[PDB]
Amino acid sequence: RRPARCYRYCKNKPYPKSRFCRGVPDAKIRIFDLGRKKAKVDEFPLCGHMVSDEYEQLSSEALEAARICANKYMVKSCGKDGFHIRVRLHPFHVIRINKMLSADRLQTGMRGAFGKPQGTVARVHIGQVIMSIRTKLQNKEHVIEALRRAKFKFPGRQKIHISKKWGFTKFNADEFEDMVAEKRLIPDGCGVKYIPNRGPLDKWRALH
Amino acid sequence: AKSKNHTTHNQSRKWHRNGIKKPRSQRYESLKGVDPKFLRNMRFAKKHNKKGLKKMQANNAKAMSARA
Amino acid sequence: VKVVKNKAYFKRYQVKFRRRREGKTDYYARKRLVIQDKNKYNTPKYRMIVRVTNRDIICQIAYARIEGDMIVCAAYAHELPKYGVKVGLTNYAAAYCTGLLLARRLLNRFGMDKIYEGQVEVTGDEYNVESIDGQPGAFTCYLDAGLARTTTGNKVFGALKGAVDGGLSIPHSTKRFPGYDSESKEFNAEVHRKHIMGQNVADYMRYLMEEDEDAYKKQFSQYIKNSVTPDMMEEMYKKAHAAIRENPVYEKKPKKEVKKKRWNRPKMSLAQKKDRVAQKKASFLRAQERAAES
Amino acid sequence: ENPMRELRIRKLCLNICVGESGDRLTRAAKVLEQLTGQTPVFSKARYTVRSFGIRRNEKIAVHCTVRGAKAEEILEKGLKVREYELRKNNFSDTGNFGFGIQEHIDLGIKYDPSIGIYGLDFYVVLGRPGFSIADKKRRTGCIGAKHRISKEEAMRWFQQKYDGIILPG
Amino acid sequence: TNTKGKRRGTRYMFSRPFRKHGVVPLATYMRIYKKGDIVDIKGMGTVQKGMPHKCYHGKTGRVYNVTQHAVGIVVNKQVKGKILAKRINVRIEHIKHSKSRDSFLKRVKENDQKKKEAKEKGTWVQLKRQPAPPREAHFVRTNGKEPELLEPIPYEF
RNA sequence: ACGCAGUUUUAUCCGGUAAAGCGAAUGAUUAGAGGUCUUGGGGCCGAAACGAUCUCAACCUAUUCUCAAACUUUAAAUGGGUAAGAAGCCCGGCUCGCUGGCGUGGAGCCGGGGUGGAAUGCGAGUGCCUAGUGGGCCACUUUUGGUAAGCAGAACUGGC
RNA sequence: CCGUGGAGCAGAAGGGCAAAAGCUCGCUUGAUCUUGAUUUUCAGUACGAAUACAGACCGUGAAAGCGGGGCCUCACGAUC
RNA sequence: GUCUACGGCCAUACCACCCUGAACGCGCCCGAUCUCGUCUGAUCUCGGAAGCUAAGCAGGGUCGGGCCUGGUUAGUACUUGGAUGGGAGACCGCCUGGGAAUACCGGGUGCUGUAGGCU
Ligand SMILES: [Mg+2]
Ligand SMILES: [Mg+2]
Ligand SMILES: [Mg+2]
Ligand SMILES: [Mg+2]
Ligand SMILES: [Mg+2]
Ligand SMILES: [Mg+2]
Ligand SMILES: [Mg+2]
Ligand SMILES: [Mg+2]
Ligand SMILES: [Mg+2]
Ligand SMILES: [Mg+2]
Ligand SMILES: [Mg+2]
Ligand SMILES: [Mg+2]
Ligand SMILES: [Mg+2]
Ligand SMILES: [Mg+2]
Ligand SMILES: [Mg+2]
Ligand SMILES: [Mg+2]
Ligand SMILES: [Mg+2]
Ligand SMILES: [Mg+2]
Ligand SMILES: [Mg+2]
Ligand SMILES: [Mg+2]
Repeated sequence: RRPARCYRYCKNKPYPKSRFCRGVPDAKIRIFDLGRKKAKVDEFPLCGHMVSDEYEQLSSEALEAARICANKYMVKSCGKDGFHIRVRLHPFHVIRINKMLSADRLQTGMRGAFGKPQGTVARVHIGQVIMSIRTKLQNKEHVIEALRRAKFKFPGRQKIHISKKWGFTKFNADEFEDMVAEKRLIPDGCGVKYIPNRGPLDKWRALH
Repeated sequence: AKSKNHTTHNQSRKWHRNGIKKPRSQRYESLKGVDPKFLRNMRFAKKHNKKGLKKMQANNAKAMSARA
Repeated sequence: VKVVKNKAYFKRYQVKFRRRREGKTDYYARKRLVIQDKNKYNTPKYRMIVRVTNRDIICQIAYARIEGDMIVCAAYAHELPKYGVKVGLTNYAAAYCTGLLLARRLLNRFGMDKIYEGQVEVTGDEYNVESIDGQPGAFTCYLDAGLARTTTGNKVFGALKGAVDGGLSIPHSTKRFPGYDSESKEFNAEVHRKHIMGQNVADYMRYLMEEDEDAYKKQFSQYIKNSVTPDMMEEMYKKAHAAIRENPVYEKKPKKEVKKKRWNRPKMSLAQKKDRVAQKKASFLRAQERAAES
Repeated sequence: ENPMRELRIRKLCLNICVGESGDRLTRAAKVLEQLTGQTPVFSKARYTVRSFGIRRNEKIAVHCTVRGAKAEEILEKGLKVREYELRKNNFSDTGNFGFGIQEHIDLGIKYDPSIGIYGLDFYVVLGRPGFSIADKKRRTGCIGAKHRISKEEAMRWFQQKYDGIILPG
Repeated sequence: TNTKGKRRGTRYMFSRPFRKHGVVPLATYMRIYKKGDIVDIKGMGTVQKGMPHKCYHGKTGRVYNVTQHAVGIVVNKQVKGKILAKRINVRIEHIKHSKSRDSFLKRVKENDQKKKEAKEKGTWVQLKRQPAPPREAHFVRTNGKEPELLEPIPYEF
């Protein structure tokens, strides 16, 4: 296991798992929701999300260790089914290794210069959200402390932001309680459906 | 003994040392490369222009000199 | 619950063509029929479009431009009562007759009347129109049978034979006229003249008058209810071809105007559409207010 | 009160799928010739089974399409064999129904012992005047919504004509 | 070492873009390609018989020879040495006109009409195409409403 | 006046990178919801029974998370080609064995008419003979392999 | 019945193709002879490949036209 | 105000459903003796015209799906040229110029040439 001191900020084109690679091992992370997966929208009002600052690459093993630390702090703080954490970031960039000493100068040189797939990292833009935790109104500081414990573990500099939106949807929490009741937004599981006015009349007849 | 393989560095400057030239001068364009049926038209048309153009063009020149 | 029928199919649907979705063109034969070779730059390629429809057939000669197809001349089957042939408007005789009318009308429009008589006496041979030196040459035209399958006996070839006997130089073969035997390669001209004059359907009228008069009164009703007898048909088409070749001038109709119309239902405006929507909203609110209580 | 929108027999399919080629398939074609008076047409590959021994391009089946009064007569003989008792799932969603018979000499044909005991698939489609649009070469247009034949229309046709029983079980 | 064969970089360039796959239109054929006509080159994917080369795509040439169902165009191609006038045989489907020469002929016709009017009425016309002039000392209007004060907004994430 | 430009302007085409998207095709990929066709595994009414019920598996519909140098609806900046006239525009007439309803079309030839036809800068075109050269390197920017290199290899420009 | 290419086009991929360049059927060798021009690599040399022509003899088609090998991108060779 | 035949633009003109069609025309329809090719006159051809606008077709409609166009996104992501600008790097800011797209919202849905016929 080579350190993250050598696999670093983006210097090559994205090389994903596809028909052309066919040699990547399995990634470290497999799941992405840890809290109440079947949580309704009105259950957990607010959310805090972890904003990046450096154009870096985050590894899947770092994502594993960070989601384990955040899950452990959430189940110590607010217990089971009192939070919902989602890792927004998904690993697709496959790094390459050029290993040697398979201890003398007599194995190869720089003859075969193309490498073998070692692991999977994820390219992170500036301002891209790493993780997002939705909880109650009184659990404002616990989300901050959990994302701080993830901040001590991710490399580089990144900040925290408690969102103006209502959880994972793209709609504002200030207009949410006013606008889900009258006309438009209907709860669909953990997501929210937005109806336009460009529908057939049978949808409006089935509603109201 | 590995050497440098291929480059186009320091090439546009050598191109513009002497001022890359348009052909820039073709009056009465060349005629080779054109349809042989069209050439069987045009050569017979030119030699009968050389033969039978005298009297009608002469009377037309006299008529336009009289009318202008 | 089963199929994933239409999600982005409408968004990635490439429409074929207006006339192809109507089912009137193919364009794989039109790209070769229409387009003139570029050594001429202006010379129109004259095409005799022969379209067979129910109750009428159409025979035209047209060419093409980039704006649209310019029609040089046209002829229809429904004017044959005005040109002599009262009944039988979609037969092989009407095809030959419409081709002869179209050829005589085109040569009358071009003024090539006295020369290029063509074939006056209908014989059914392979009469090919030749060009006369010192005179304007023959009219070079090419066929358009359209989407119809060109089997031997199709009356698009009868319209072709009418155009050729009228004097339109169209290159053609004799192995698709009716009367050409499939096994024996020899062509029969007497059968083709018989099929121009329409004596086989005269034999079928004799067959109906001998076998079963019930079908003879069921079909062929306009024939027997004005007048049709086979000797008068054999004289009637022979008089009709001469009556067309003596007067192809196509006297038209005046058609000034009749300023009376209410047929097409016009569109409705944006405000009218939105107020239909608003009345539907108000009526459903009235339904939810009234019928849920009552 | 219905202008010329009448359900009628469009065609009638006759199919015999023999598990081998040669003698039995040729005698099945001879049976279809004894029914119709017209020659059948054979079938072929796009599958090789290997479980009972048929191969590519072998004459697996014979079939024949009958139209008109002969189709109505063979339909009458088939419903006389079944004694007018179909089931609910015979009628397709497009308004077409098949039933099939065993013991093909029940139609009224003198059996020869050299031929063999076969059976024959009967499949009926329904038609209205105006179904030549989708089959003609020039303007292949759509059928329509109010004109197409449905499940309920087909089963009410079979209730009205021939006095059949549905047997919805 | 890039295997310099015919059309080794034409995954997109000789492709019909979107909602245009099918038969070719006939107005592409029904054009007037006479001699001396300044034309353009744009390769087609449907007709694989007369596409010029990947190097002549998007270029502009002059017609020297016209045949039955193609055309011959002279094109200035740049190579390592110097630009050269080269003789190409391209079919009709790959070629459209160039409207720049048509716009120049329209300008020449308008200048000839203005020169005829000048010779008629004795009026100088200034028919040269002057470029975009500097703005004259024009006059603004601020009646009714005061000029709206703009200030930069605070930073909110 | 003739003409030219590592340049700009006015018109006219060309592309498929940066970006963006995949509730749009192809390839991947996360999670929840609704519906009930199908088969498989449990529990219930009880001889058994698609006679009936609950859950799960797969399927469909509307969503939702994250991407793709060898994906793309869209699509920049930069850039490439062309035209900016006396070699051009119009009129009249001959020739053609090319073409052909046509003195139709197209080419060539002959005679005549009017030059003030975007900016800026510069005096241009052409022929012969020939040395040296064919080991390169560095830097801003765009990038390939490598963990990285004063590493190896490319593009423009500048320098040694 | 739905079915815009999700199949097929000899084979590695890319482009392209629906009364089609895909499948089936009927005739046929234009996969023939000959002289120039052009593109590709390029030094504007050659080879291989290809294009538009021209002149004969032809094949198919009702004619239009199409065809001098494979729908295109390679599948091949100087002096003596 | 329309249709028929041939079209040019190639979804503003396709797909699903519901209404309307008076006059020509377009068609569904009625039958195989000749021309015709099929297992079947289902398809293609032969002489029709007893009914019909049920269907195609032509118009209108769907707070319709798609398509085109216009705001929003957005002077944002990008990008030519510059600095002895910042930062350890990652990258970021500025001067000079050019300037994109999805969600979101709003509007439309055929225009025409030739030839011919009906009000
Ligand atoms: Mg070297
Ligand atoms: Mg054809
Ligand atoms: Mg590229
Ligand atoms: Mg990108
Ligand atoms: Mg020397
Ligand atoms: Mg040396
Ligand atoms: Mg180096
Ligand atoms: Mg070195
Ligand atoms: Mg120096
Ligand atoms: Mg279909
Ligand atoms: Mg392929
Ligand atoms: Mg030849
Ligand atoms: Mg028969
Ligand atoms: Mg026969
Ligand atoms: Mg019939
Ligand atoms: Mg109706
Ligand atoms: Mg109808
Ligand atoms: Mg409509
Ligand atoms: Mg819509
Ligand atoms: Mg910059």
